[PDB]
Amino acid sequence: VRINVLRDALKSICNAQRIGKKQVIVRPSSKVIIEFLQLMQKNGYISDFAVVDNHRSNRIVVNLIGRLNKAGVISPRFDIPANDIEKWVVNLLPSRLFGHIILTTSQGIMDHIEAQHRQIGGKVIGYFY
Amino acid sequence: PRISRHRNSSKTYSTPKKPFTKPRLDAELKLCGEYGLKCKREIYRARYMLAKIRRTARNLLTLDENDIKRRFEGAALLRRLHMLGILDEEKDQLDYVLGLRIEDIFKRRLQSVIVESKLAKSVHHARNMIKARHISVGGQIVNIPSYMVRISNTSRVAIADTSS
Amino acid sequence: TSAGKVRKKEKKEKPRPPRGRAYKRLLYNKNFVDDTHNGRRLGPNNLLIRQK
Amino acid sequence: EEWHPSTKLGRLVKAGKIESLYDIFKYSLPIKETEIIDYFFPKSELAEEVCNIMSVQKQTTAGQRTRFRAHVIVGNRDGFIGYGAGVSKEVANAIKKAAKNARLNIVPVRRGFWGGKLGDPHTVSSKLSGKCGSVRVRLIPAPRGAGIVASPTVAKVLEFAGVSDVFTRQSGHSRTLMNSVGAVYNALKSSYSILTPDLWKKEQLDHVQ
Amino acid sequence: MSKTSGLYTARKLRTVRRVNRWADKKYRKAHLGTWLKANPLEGACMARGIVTQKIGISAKQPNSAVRKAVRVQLTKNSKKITAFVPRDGSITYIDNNDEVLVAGFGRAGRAVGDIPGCRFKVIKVAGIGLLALFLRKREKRAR
RNA sequence: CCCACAGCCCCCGCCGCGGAGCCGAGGGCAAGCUGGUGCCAGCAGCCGCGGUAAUUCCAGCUCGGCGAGCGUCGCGCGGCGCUGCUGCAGUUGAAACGCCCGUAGUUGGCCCCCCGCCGCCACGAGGAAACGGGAGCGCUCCAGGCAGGCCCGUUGGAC
RNA sequence: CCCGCCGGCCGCCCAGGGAAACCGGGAGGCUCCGGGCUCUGGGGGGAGUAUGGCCGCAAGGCUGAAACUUGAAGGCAUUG
Ligand SMILES: [Mg+2]
Ligand SMILES: [Mg+2]
Ligand SMILES: [Mg+2]
Ligand SMILES: [Mg+2]
Ligand SMILES: [Mg+2]
Repeated sequence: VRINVLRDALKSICNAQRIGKKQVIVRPSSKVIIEFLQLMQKNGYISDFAVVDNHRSNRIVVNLIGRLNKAGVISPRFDIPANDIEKWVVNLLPSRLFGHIILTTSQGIMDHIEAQHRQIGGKVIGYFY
Repeated sequence: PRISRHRNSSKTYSTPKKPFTKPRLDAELKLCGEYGLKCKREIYRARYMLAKIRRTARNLLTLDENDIKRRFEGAALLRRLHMLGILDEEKDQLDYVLGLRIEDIFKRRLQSVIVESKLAKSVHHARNMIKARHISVGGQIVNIPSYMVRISNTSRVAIADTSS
Repeated sequence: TSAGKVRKKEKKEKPRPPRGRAYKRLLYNKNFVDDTHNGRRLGPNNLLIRQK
Repeated sequence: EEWHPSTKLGRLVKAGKIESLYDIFKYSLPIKETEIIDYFFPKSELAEEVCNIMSVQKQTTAGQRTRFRAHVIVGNRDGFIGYGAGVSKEVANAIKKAAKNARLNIVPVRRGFWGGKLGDPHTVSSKLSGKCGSVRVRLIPAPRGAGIVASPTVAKVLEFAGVSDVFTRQSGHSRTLMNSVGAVYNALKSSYSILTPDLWKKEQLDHVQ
Repeated sequence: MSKTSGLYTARKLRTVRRVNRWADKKYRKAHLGTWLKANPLEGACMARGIVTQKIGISAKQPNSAVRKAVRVQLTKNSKKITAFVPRDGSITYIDNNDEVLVAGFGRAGRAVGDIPGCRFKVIKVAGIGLLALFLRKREKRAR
């Protein structure tokens, strides 16, 4: 059965971008998907997207512009301490200069840079670069 | 029990993981001849100290600039390095430390400082003179070749008054 | 059938070398200053022939 | 006698019309003449090394037919590296063929920083991976002063490429030298084909070259 | 996936590893206990025994040689082993009914070289190292 | 001088013992010349050598490594992504139960703007040191120790 | 008749993957290595043997070692 909606969305996005497509459709919508996409948009990877209402299982449309090279999720939400972020950054990211790691906190969904700025920790959602 | 049980102790050097390596042997012999080292334990000691400094610098650099621990530890480390003359005075950033190298450690040895002062003909001559106790630092006789001189004592190194 | 069937020249007397740091001096000079054509090796026949 | 060009690119090189190799690399032009590179390296700045020499036999009606296979790498220690192979009945001719092939194929190598930016790049731009046969290689940027943490064979390639700090990992049957060297070569080749946010700048195409 | 990966699955992973790490020959040989009860030296560097027979053993097929060895009985176990004295002409220094010290070969408990079914080495006889007797550093005029 | 008494270190005078071994030289693995023996004697962690040049045995010459230390045996960590959470494998190399139902167990789509509870993150209190980390101090250096300077944070032993 | 949709059974195949043979309605999207659950394996022999237990009229099935021994055994492919 379906479980991780975000994983399916990200796999579809990467698949489409691989063959240089321009638009994608991901079937189930969710708040977490929306925040993930908003962060991606603010960082400049996926431009604009739209949410289509149908009362059940809202669909989404996203517009691509290359740029993105990889995206993923970490299924079991591990609890990163505030001072334990560097190890995950080194393990997961190609370099310590341009990748982004997403965390969910009591202060909301933000990036690892922002969490380091506020010296707080939380749970990990995913990554993109 | 005896109080001698609470005395601490530790090693001071490391041996390479792959011993028979031609370029390493060549470089080590080259350095030994240049600075007239006795055996290869001195190079291992220098490498150990360099590794300690580099690890401290790495750990500090991983943190944010405005971290209180970072400021404290970096200030202490820079002060020690400057006082010892290993790092140039004009450098006051933690990044510069990672570029340091064992030759900088060697250049602050007593043999080296008395050779660059034209007080000895050669490193070997410097060692022979040091053993015979013809040299002094700040009016005190020092007979340890590996003794390291601080910058403030560089101009205070001279020949022993009582030596013949 | 007898073990030790396989088991005489005298030892040549030559001056002892300078031990300690001095040994490092001559090794440095042996292969960084003093000469050791046809590239170079460590004690092949040709090199030993010249010294003899 | 004298180098007579056999290609349009070769004739252009004979003339002083094109001045840098990076111009050729920017348009992905194949290189077929060994003179097209030595012209840009007149002082023989390119190094040379024979990585391995192996003998290969072919069974026949009367005994075996032996032959030699050689692998050669070349670099100037400034973002250039090449790799080639050659097979011949004689060792010397195989070495010559391998050197020629290595000279022919060459790639630029991108270099970057670990954290603090201090003048000259000292390590790879980011993480790179390669694959040849069963062998896999990972190249991870390292801090300044960390040296080259790698096996003797891979270290020589990284030196000839002009790198100073790097962490490496190998997987598979790494005792097969050619596949290891090929994996590292492919990883280095991939470097200038990875997009980064610094290169997002949109530039208009130009009618030059 | 193939492996369980849920957030509340530590017990299953621990049990899986506990069961499956018994399949390694080395781990079994070390942590099972049979080898210790079967090894005549009971996890000791070397043992002391009495030689009772001097014998020669042929080598394997691709080699051709008769190796010199002795039969020993360990004082603290009373069991029997075969120990081999390697150094040339060192059999003549070993005499029947003599006190010996016997150690192991390089490999823990496997045969070494072309010598079949031999796992022990003679190092001291009558209190003097065999390596020292072979170099003439000392003499066995006490026996 | 020190010491409960004596040594020892250190200081002052007269005479003044300058001594390097252990392993190896086919590969892994840095380092080659005569004489013997002849698949015998022996070497060899593995590959292998020895049936008339033995580059591998036994000797001499020479050479290399570490060095007042060197080598051998057993155990533990590493090597090992060959126990795999990070991070193995499962067509053919070792390995998907003959198939279905099914309880414990594990895992479970989307949605409510704020209330309570559990986990979670951060901070804090409270609770032995020694060890470890670490600030400062020239036991002649060092392994160490918490000292110490005169015109000392209330000199210090912070955390 | 031809133009589609759902479901099923098949063939060839670009990318990609792989030690390769080949797969491609995945053996793809994975060292750039994290969707969920279950089972099995850890060099070759000894050995699916011994000894216990359960089931079965029996033949036998499920479960299942150690000592000891050994330096290769195996896979896909190339030339003869
Ligand atoms: Mg395996
Ligand atoms: Mg089969
Ligand atoms: Mg099988
Ligand atoms: Mg995996
Ligand atoms: Mg087995």
